[PDB]
Order: sequence, then structure tokens, then C-alpha cells
Amino acid sequence: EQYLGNCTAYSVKGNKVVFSCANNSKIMLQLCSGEVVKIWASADGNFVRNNESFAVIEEDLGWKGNVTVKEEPSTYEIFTEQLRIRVNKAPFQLQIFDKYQKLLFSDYAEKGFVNDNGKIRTNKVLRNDEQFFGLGEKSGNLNRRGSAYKMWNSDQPCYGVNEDPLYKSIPFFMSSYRYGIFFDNTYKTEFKFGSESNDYYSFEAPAGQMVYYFMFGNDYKEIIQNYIALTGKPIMPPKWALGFSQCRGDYTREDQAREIAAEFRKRKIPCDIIYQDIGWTEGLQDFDWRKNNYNNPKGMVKDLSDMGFKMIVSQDPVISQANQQQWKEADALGHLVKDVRTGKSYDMPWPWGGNCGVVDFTKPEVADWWGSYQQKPLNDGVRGFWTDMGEPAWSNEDAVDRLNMKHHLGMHNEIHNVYGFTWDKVVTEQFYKHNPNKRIFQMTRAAYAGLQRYTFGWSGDSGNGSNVLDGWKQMANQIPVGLSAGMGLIPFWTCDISGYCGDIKDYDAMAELYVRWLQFGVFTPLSRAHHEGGNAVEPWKFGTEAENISRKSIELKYKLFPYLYTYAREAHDTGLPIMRALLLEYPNDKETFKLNGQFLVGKELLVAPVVEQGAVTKDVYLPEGEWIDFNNCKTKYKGEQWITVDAPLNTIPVFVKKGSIIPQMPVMQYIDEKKVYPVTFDIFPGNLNKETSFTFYEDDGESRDYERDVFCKTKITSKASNEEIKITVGEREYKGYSPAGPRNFILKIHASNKPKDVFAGGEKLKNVKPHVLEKNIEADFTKINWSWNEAENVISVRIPDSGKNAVITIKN
Repeated sequence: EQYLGNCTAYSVKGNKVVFSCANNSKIMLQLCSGEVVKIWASADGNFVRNNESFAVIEEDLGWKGNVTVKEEPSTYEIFTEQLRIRVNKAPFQLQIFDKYQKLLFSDYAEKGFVNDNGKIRTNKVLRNDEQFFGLGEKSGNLNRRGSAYKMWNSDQPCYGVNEDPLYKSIPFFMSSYRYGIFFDNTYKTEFKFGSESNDYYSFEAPAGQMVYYFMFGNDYKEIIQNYIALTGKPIMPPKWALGFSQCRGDYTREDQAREIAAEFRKRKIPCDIIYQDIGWTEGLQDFDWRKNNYNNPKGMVKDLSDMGFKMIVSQDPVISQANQQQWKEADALGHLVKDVRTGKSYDMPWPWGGNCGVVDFTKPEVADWWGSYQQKPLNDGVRGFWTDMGEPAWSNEDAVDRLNMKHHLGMHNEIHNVYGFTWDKVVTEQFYKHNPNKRIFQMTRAAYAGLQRYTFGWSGDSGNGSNVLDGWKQMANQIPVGLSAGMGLIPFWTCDISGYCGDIKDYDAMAELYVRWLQFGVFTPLSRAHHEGGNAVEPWKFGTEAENISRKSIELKYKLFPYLYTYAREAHDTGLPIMRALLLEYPNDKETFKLNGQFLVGKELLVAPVVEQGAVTKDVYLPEGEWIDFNNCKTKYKGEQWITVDAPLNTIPVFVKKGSIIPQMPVMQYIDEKKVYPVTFDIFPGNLNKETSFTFYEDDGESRDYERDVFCKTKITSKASNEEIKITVGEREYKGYSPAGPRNFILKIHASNKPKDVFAGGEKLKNVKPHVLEKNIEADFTKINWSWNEAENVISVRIPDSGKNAVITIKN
């Protein structure tokens, strides 16, 4: 095996510096910014790759001028505003320090880069206290330290608590030394975080080029901000995707869709999306409504639309050979992935429907051809897709015959991990082309880094296949799976609520597991109940107790829509997921590295779902600050401690941080049932003289105008003085979108005693009954008054949403 060995010279080309080492080997450092370094180590010195990055869309992160290299007798030095780089000459070693000269990131001994006949590997120093997070949608504990992980998009139904690899390959991790690494290689890469030795960690690939990005940050937020500068801002879903969604394996018929749609509304269980699974299409993959299953598909979609249901249909990336018309069409056009042994279309077995052709989404001409096929259901009013089976399915590591697949852009060993990615990209591209100025809804199984530009994600076929009732630990593991997905830029994520796997032979026995899975599930952004085959898992299937609890779980998400949607926008602007590992907000608190049973939803809410069978309590770590029980709004706790709370079957432990302002909307059966509504702001005043705020974001929810920053915002500010509370409703920041109006705001200030008086600017406000304040809340927009509720300990202040600045002063 070959190392870089000694560095004999360097050459600068603008922001790039190339260090020449032994036997024609070279390594390039490229300054993208003061915080982001692109590193390319080359065994032969050539600096070429078969395909440019599928993930990186921008290498220019603001670096100005040339790289300045200072040469010393035994080292070179490169400085940025944030970094100090020491290159050892003999042998070549790259060391990156922060500006205070603390080592962040070092090559291990002489083994910084190792080439062995195309196998490429990088070894780094591993400090004893160094922890690791990320690598996308993967199982096990949040903290990756001590374990090994592989990138090979795999199809592992009913996967275990530690199963790896899974469906997606996002080779982006973060270190507790406050750097991220994105390994810009699409082959079967492996990450070993002290699993081989305590002295070093490594990442490697069996072929391709050793290109990776070092991303410094002063916290995890800044690392993620740098990652989306490289790989793109997340697209936001249509606003209605943040409601509740329902599916089943057999959701493939008009009659059943009509039946289910009516049942949801009758039982007053909110729901925005009815999915259809893959049996909807006449064959793989013609996008024709299966004729026996749908009498009037246009009418179905419209009828469901008038009831506030949107439809999302499945697509697979293959054409069945038995679908003779489409297979012959695709094969004759050369649109199918080839077999290198024959030069003919690869002959792919598939879970159902016979052998198939794998459609080659790396071939440019395929995009327009697929686009026209997929547009058919969209012309009937279907709003999007779920792109399933794109690993491709049935192509795990051990299925070595798949390696004979030859795609337009390369061989399967290179292309496998971007197969689904390049498909999903075509799906979204074509959607844009045929459906002007509309947000796509796409939720995918298989993916690669950068997927946030084109698609959202779900965690595939989870749960226990042998006995559904044994899936508790598998459900529990969806917390860190989803949090890790979020850190790999899947802010719009869900899991199969109830899991995919396991026949439900006893609904009474399943009720507890379902309820808990859903209580967790409604705090995932794309919350979708689903299950294999005919196993119905709509929220009324588990008896009346489970139905009433589940309705409330779902109602809670809907009430929080204006809060969740604000954080959906933040995902777009910053890359931060809605579901946040506590470490993302409390990076100094090392206790957060262990937390697999809880998470933040945005910054203000801490959710700690019960995920243990029979449990009627929950252990909760509270980080810095003070925390209020969001269910009662009265119990308060000090931060930086473990507590145990009561958590019966009807309860989700949710906590709100003291200081928080939470926008909420009234209960509705689907997003935008009421086109205009009063917005409530639940305010929990922070400590004496500590200012806090929430910036309530709004936009049209449907178009791509938001990408050009067409929106509005209303900042609500809270600041407590000596015996006084100042609540400011900021002047509306108008950027080309006007909110729904006219409407009222109701400021709800949680306080222990009724105040003496409340002022709006200079003038005193009239105190009225709770019933008087609630009167004509949706009809009269001239009343400015306040009321008190002793039971709830809440001051309500009704004020019209005029768009004007307003200072509300509460005299204690």
C-alpha cells in the first residue's frame, strides 16, 4: 500500500494549492471560504474524476484572493480568519487548527492518505473525547463513536435496531471537535469511528477519488449552514404536507379512497393526504390508473380535493418485461440500464410482476420521456409522488450480479448510490417543467447527499415482520434514525407510523404500540401512517380509547402548524431540521450526545415520547434554562437535570422553554380548511429583563415564490420588567406576500396572578369576560381588549392584525 510520503514542492493556483509528494502522488487544498476546505488526495497526481459531484452545486463560499503559503524549514503554513493549517513536509501530514491553535483535525502518522490499487483511505487522529454524529438515515445510537458504517443503498425490510447499511447514503458527519466532513465519493464508502483502533478513525472507498470537504464551525449550526452552501437549500413542501397523512399497501382503489376519505371527516380526525401505493398503476411504470381499480380517477381526485384531501401516488424506477408495450419502447430507445456482459438491457428480477428493465435516469434523454409519463396523474390533480424502490431494490451488497449494470454515467459500483438520487432529480426537474411555479411533493426511500434540493424522505419498511407486537425497540430507534436523517439534510421526514411490517392479527393488543408510534409520529414533519398489504392502520382501527388519544395527538400537530411551518422555512434558510437532536442547540452540554429518547421540535419545544412497552412514566433530560409542562402549562422545572414525569397512554411528554412564544391556529380537519383564522401566541415570559421573541413566518404555501424570498414575517417580543410585562407585536415585515386577512391575534400570556391593568401603547384597555373576548373572533376586527382565566393562569389580549407596531404593557 502506497502513502503520500515526503512533500518536495508546492504550487498555488488562485484559491488552490497543490503539494507534490512521492511517486507522482499529490494533494490539493482548495479554500472555498475561511471555514471550508476542499481536499483532494491523488495517488497519480492527475485530479480527474469519472463524474463531477452529484451533491456539490457551489464550491465558491466567498474566499477572496490567492492562498498564501508560508514555508518554514519542516512545514508549510496557511492561515484563514477561522483556521490555521500546518502541513508537515516529511512525511506529508495535514493538520487543521482553530485560530486559538487547538488541533481540530490531523492526519494519522504517515497514513493520512493510503492508496492500494484503487482502494483509497484517509486515516485521522482520534482524540479520546471525540464524538461523531450523522451519516444520514442510519440506525443505532445517535453517537457514532466506536462503530463502523457503510454506504450502499440497501433494501432490508423489517430492519433491526442496528441494521446497516439502510436505504440512503449521505456521507456527511460532524465531530464534537466542531467540524464536519463530507466525503464527496459515491462508491461503497466506509466510515470507522474508532471501531478499528482508539488511535485513529478512517473513511475509505474501494475506487474513485479521495475528495472531501472540511467544514469548520463555531457550533453545529454553522457546520450545517456551510454544508447547505455546498449542497443546496432544502426545498419546502406545500404547507399541507405538515398535516397528517394516511396510507396502506392496498391503497390502490377509488372505492376504498372514497370510503376512507369520508370516514376521516365523519370521525373528525384531521388528515390532509391520502397516498396511493404502487398497485395504482396499470403496470410498472406507465402511470395509467389501473382500469379495474378506478372508474373515474379525475372525479375521485376532485371529490377528495373538495373534502380537503390531496393525493400522492407511488412510482417505481423500473418497467416490467410483462408490460410489453412500455418495455419494448424503453428498450428500443436505449433508455434501460445495460448489462456490460451483453451490451443489452440488464435483466432485473423484481419483488412482483416479473423481471424488469431498470430505467437509466443518468441518460439525458430519459428525463423528458419519464416526465411525460409521470405527468399523467398530475394532469388529473394528483399533487406529487413517493419514489420507492430506488436503491435499486433487491440489490444489496451480496447481489453481486447487479455490478454488471452499466449506466450512461458509469458502472453500478459508482452509480448504485446515486441511482435513486438521479431518478429523484429527474422527477423534480420534470415536475418543474410541466407544472410551472409549484412546489413538488416528493418523498423518497433511496437517496444520496444533496437530496434536499429535490425530495423529502421516509425511513422505509420499519417494524417487526415476525410479530408486529414485538416492534417496540425498532419504533424507539426511529427517533435517532429521524434525528440523524435531519442532520443529513432530510428536514422533511417521517417514518411509517405503526411500522410497515407485521400482520395485525389482534388490534386490541396492538393499540398501545400504535398509540405510542403515532404520538412520536405526529412530531415528524411528514407524519404518515402506513402498513404492509391489507393491514388497516387508520387511527380508529384500535378501539375508542386509542381513537380519542390519536385524534388529540393529531390535533396537537395541527394546532402547532404556524410554529412548525416557521421551522420548515428555517430548514430552507439554514439547513437545520425541524426534529433537532438536543446537541444541535446545546453543543456545550455533553449529556445531549446520549439522548436517543427525546428531541427538540424547533428551539422552543422539547418532545420526549414514551417508546417502552407498558411504560406510564418517562425519563427526560432537561438542558439549560427552565422548562414548563406544555400539556398543563403550570408545572415548572429547572434545567440541566434528569426528571421522571407521569406519562400514561393518553399523554405525550412535551415541554416548552421558559421565554418561548408559540404561534398556534384553531383545530381544523385539513390545512387551510379555514383560509383565514385568528392566530394565538402562547407566551411564557422569560426571567426578569431577559428579552425573547418568535418570528412568525407566512407565505403562499404552494408556489416557488418563497425561493425568491416572497413572504411576510411578524416578530412577537416579550420582556419582563419589575412588576410589568412588555409584549411587542412588530410591524409586519412585508416582502410581497400579504397574509390571510382580516384576522385577530390573541396574545396569551401565562402568568400566576391576574394583572392590575393592560395598556396598548399609551391607552388603557377594557377588561372583559373570556366569553366577550371570544365573541366574533372571526368576524369583528375592531375590538382591542383583554381577559383573565384563573383555571389556566392565562391573560388573553385580543388585538387586530393590522400590520402595525404595537406595544402591549401588562401591569403586574
